[PDB]
Amino acid sequence: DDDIAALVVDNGSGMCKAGFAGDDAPRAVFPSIVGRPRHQGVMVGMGQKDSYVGDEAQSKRGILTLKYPIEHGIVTNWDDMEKIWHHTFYNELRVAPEEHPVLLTEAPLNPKANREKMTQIMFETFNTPAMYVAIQAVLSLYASGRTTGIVMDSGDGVTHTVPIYEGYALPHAILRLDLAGRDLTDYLMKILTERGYSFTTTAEREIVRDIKEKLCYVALDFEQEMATAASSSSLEKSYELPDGQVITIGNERFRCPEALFQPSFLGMESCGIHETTFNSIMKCDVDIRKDLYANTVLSGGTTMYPGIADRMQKEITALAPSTMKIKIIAPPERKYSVWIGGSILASLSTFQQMWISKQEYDESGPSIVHRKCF
Amino acid sequence: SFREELEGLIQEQMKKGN
Amino acid sequence: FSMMTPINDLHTADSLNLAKGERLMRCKISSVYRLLDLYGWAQLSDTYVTLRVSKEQDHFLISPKGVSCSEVTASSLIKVNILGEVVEKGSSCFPVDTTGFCLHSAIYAARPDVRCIIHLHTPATAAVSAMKWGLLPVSHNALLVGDMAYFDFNGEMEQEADRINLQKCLGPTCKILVLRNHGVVALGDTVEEAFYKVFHLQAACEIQVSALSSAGGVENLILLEQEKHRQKSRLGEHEFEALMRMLDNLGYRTGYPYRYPLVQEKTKHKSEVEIPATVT
Amino acid sequence: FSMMTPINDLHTADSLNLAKGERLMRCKISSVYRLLDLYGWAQLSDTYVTLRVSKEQDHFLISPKGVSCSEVTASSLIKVNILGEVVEKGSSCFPVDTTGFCLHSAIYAARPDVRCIIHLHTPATAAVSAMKWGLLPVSHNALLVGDMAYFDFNGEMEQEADRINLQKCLGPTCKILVLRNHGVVALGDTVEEAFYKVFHLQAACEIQVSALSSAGGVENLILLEQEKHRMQKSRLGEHEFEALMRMLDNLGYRTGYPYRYPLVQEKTKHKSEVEIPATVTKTRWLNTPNTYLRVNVAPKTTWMKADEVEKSSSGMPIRIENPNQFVPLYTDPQEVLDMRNKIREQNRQDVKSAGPQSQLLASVI
Amino acid sequence: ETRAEFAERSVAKLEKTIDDLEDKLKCTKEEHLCTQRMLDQTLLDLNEM
Amino acid sequence: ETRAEFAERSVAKLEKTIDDLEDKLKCTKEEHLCTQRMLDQTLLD
Amino acid sequence: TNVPNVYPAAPQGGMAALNMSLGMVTPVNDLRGSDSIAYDKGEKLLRCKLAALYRLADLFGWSHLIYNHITTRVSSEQEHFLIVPFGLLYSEVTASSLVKINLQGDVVDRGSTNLGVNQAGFTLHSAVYAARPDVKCVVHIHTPAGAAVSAMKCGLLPISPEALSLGEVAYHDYHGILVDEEEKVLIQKNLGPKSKVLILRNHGLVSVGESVEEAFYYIHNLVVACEIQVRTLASAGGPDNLVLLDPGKYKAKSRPPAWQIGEQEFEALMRMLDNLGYRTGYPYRYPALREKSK
Amino acid sequence: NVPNVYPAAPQGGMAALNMSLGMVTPVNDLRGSDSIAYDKGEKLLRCKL
Ligand SMILES: Nc1ncnc2c1ncn2[C@@H]1O[C@H](COP(=O)(O)OP(=O)(O)O)[C@@H](O)[C@H]1O
Repeated sequence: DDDIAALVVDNGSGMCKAGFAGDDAPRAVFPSIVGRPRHQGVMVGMGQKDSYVGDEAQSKRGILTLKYPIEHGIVTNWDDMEKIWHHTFYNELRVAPEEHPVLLTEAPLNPKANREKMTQIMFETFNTPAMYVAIQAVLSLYASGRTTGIVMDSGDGVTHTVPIYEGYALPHAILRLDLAGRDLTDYLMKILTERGYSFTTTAEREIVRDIKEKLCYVALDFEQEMATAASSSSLEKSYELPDGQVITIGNERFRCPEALFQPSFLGMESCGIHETTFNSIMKCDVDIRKDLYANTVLSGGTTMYPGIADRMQKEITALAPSTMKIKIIAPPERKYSVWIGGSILASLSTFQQMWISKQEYDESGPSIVHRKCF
Repeated sequence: SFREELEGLIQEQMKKGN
Repeated sequence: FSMMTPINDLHTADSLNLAKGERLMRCKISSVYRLLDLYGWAQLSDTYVTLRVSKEQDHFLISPKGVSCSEVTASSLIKVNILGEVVEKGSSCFPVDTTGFCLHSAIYAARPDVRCIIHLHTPATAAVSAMKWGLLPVSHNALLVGDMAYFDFNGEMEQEADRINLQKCLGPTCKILVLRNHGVVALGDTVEEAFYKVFHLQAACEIQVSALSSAGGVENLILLEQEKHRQKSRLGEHEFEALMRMLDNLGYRTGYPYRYPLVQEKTKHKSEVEIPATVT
Repeated sequence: FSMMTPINDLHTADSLNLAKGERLMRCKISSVYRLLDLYGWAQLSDTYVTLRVSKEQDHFLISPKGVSCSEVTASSLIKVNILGEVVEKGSSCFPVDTTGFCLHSAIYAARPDVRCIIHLHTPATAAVSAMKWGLLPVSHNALLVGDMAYFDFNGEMEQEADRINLQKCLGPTCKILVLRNHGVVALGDTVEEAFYKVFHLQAACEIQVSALSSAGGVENLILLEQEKHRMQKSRLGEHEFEALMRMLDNLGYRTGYPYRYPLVQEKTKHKSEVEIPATVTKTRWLNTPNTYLRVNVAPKTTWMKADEVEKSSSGMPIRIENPNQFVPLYTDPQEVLDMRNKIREQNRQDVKSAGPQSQLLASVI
Repeated sequence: ETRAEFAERSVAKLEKTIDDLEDKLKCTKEEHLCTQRMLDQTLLDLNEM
Repeated sequence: ETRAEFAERSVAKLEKTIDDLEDKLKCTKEEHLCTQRMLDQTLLD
Repeated sequence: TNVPNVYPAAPQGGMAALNMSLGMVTPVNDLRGSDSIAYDKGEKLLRCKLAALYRLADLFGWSHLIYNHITTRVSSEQEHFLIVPFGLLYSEVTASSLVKINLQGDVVDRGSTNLGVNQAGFTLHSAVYAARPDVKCVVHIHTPAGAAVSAMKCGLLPISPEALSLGEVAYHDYHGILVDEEEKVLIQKNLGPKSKVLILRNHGLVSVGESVEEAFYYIHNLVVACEIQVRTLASAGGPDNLVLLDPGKYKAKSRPPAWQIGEQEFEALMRMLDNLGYRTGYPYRYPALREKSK
Repeated sequence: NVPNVYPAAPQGGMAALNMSLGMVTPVNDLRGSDSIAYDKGEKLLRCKL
């Protein structure tokens, strides 16, 4: 407590954040990538590792095959996650894992074996004293100052909407949808090939992601905006590539995020995000509908596109009943909020009963996490 | 059969395009 | 997997030419279609419910031909004239037929105090329409209906003289008309009163059919005398709000405005560290 | 919200004493109860349908009291004797009342060939039974039902005199009995035949009630005359019950009914002459165009060209399974630049150093 | 950076004031709705009083 | 410069938006008072 | 999971599936353990039972909008009858939405809803409540078959054993005037000292019971016997074509975890309704339908 | 494979089972590679029947 602070480690699908509990800012945020060399190294004395992890891997993008250990919110390479956790504990923070508790976040709906494997890895090798698993979407509402409301989360893995009612996650009304930032980046490639610019390797995917981050916005009205873009060239902007070339994105700036609202562009038969949130509220009982319409919180990396707030408000107004209290509450720091909620939750004195001791794990195997943490 | 089946199919691309 | 369609399509349309109170009447008659579809009275479009928008401008709202009552929405309604000419067409790519409006047109020419006319073709009401002494008030609901007028129907009223006989047989003050062999017609100043009378007369007809079957004769039944039978809420105001509220709870986007709130909404438990809400 | 339950349920039980034909019979009776509920004819708890498993051992299967017809499973039914004592306790933990079984037991004491007894309490059947005149042959279903018997029912069959009065009134060979003011009873050698008779009588009774109410009297009915009407092989009700079991299995219901004629589903394909036939029947490699052969000294090792006239191998492969094999993995980058500085600044300081000398020169010194 | 800091503080204060004004608007609408419905009820009653 | 100018423009919209919204407030209050007076004159008769 | 938001409707009678879809959302056991300074365990349990009875009455279609009322007794030491508030539909009724009023109609508990109760509609129940201290549950119902049975001269006929199980039926003639206190006196006269089923002519069918299960049993038997009579009296056309069951002979010959005489149907339909997902919280006589697997 | 049979009315088992089977088994299975095998006019009549 006083002597040692619990480690708050947020394992997002695209980025990984780490810091100490009770602190405002995470100490280290880095991409969750692992790269392996693809070319023969002929310089004898310059020093080449077998694999590069994190920011060191992203510095040398040209000579590596970048691989993501987390795929669609599901871990597909567990020793790769051992590497990313080793890099987090030893290099970024320079603290031993055996002397501090750790806090882990997770998707609202994950397989049981995934939780068991995380617990087994965290106790067996790192020998951490105490650990706890929390739902990613719950901690955002704690960071919001709220205990009742609907939380929409969208990262690089998957986009899900949950309702929370005085700290209770309703399991039936949690809805999932496969519209993440990675799919938007792939669609950005697919629409960039029209102008004449071709990107094909995993190195250029980071360039396309940076283009998506820096030059995109959400149209309030799609049909008017297409006519506006066809009429004039005032919407066009120029981006300057790492090799010195200059591209003109032009029309596609409001075509990249539009796959969120109309998933038929990507070939998916599912409904839009607004319909997903509307159906998520529709599945709950009547009594809590009024405080779900009157209380909506946006979170996640994808939700920082400019103009997403007004478009979201209009699209959820179009589906809501008449004279209904509708408001969207989007904090400016909405994709650092999960770490903030984790540090807040670890800061409390009544939270210290949540910790799982080493003796408890040694007695009850890796299956104790589900009984101890509901 | 095949010839007039493609006849019809091209008919619905005309119907479907505009 | 669902029949559920949002009954309010006024915001997505953002077009057309509307009156100052038209967009509420459209939603109200669309809801009337939804209720008559849900009870199983009608499924196939035969120009059942007609509403007058304004006393002076006429421009009566009717359903398009070809759209079943389940699929009718607010923007799909068609504003026609008294003769059958198209005043305004909504977003409904269907051929326009105003033949069924002719049954309501002379009633519009006869009584102005009515705005809503509801025509039925249910088997019980059509059996009562073929029942030669008409509705016998042997039940409480038939007493609640009121007085009736009976009119012979030859199936056509394009003729100039048939209209005179129709408005002769309707009378100065009578809000229920029974066409022989052609079901029933209900007449109301508001859609609420007309819907209430439709429901009560349908229940009375359903009671009467079973009664005439089981008794086998008039003498086996009892009939209470019409002379012996002889804040403020309007005749259909109270029930129709409950129906609209229940459809709102299911999820239909009913545009009907509620006169009084449902729940008290006790003030919830507030924290100061809230981010201030809304997107402004 | 998934109200369906598996009808078979023999998998879950793993208990009690069953005969060889007990499984099929229990599945048949539970499927019959499900079908009676699912047509909407019966909905509440009673003892409608009873079955005989063994002709020489009695042990009739009845439904426990207090279970709706949707909730009936195969294991939950109760096997009793002819008198009515519970010889086998059912899986369902419910109080047992075996009062309504007594009428079925009297009918069982009458006929030896009956195995399935079905009782109906539907409104149309009760309206027909309450009617003074008998069922009229005014429908094709009634003609297909056949002969029938009429017996006045006082509501209790506990007395011996009532049981012995039923036997002669029922007849030696009769399939349909009508209990006045109480409904109809169908008797079948097989379950499917009894179900067929129940369905046909059920349809015929609403036909007769509707026609009799609308027409008025008997004169307008112009009723027909029954006398003027007069694999292996199917037995009356095989095909319909087989189709019902097939569709119920397609709902996801587990029915133990095996099929005398199984169903084959083939898409097939039409050959078209326009269609063309199918007509079917990490590591980097470095090549060396030559091959060297070891030859003894003519000791010092010697290698040989082995040209192509001597039928030598053509291409020698070298495989590299990982990148950067040429460079050692663990290396400090500062060392090379440090040694470059060390070598270079001796030019700056212009040394007088000479090359190494061989030791043969050192020895003579 | 300093200019951005001013703009952030101004954003926070002004959007809180926007919420207060919008709450005042909601109160004014429900005052309209009560007065208008009760006037319409008086018209429907058609009482000389 | 990027988010400095972004916050500049955001301040501009929200400033002139709150001005318009306060004007809407006092106008709708005036309309409510007018309808209240008309309600009184109807209730008098 | 994998379930539509609203259930697809039948060709006829969309009210059944529609109220099913509404009950999927709204639980009838609205109480979850909040503060209740006036509630008792028996009062809360009877509130849940009454809400479930309202939903069951809506589910069979035994309802004519909101013009019928069902009242129960809290069985406190003074008055306190529970009634539905005037205005809410039967599929909207929850446990906390029910309104406790006095015998003369004074609201002692306004409940969770702002809607007041109908003062005129409670006098019919108040006449029965003042008539008998034994009665505790009054159900007023309107089915078309029952209305057709009430509209005929002869009324109910002993043609089914279920009508014989009904027993003596009190008949109340349609005055249609609602003359208040003397109307109450005439109700007391026609109902008599002991009766199970009342038929208020040309308007409705009334069942009275000491418990909810008893009233449900009586009204179910009455409705089913009425619709038995409808077809056969139509087809008969006279006494020369109808067999009448003798009441006395049939009744003489025909006659803790243990069930009551009317708890079986109530518990079976409660099992059905909880399998639907209404989560009524009713105390079952046996918690499981079948034994747990071993 | 949890076909998710719809709930039924007390008098409406036929309708519920029919729509459940309609959800499970489509009535037009000829679409795909099999659509070439049948005639264009005949296939449409088969679908209508
Ligand atoms: N400033 C930004 N502008 C636009 N998009 C952003 C920005 N920052 C992050 N993103 C998007 O968010 C994604 C990262 O989401 P992240 O918050 O890491 O997900 P998780 O919740 O799994 O941690 C990136 O793919 C990127 O496209």
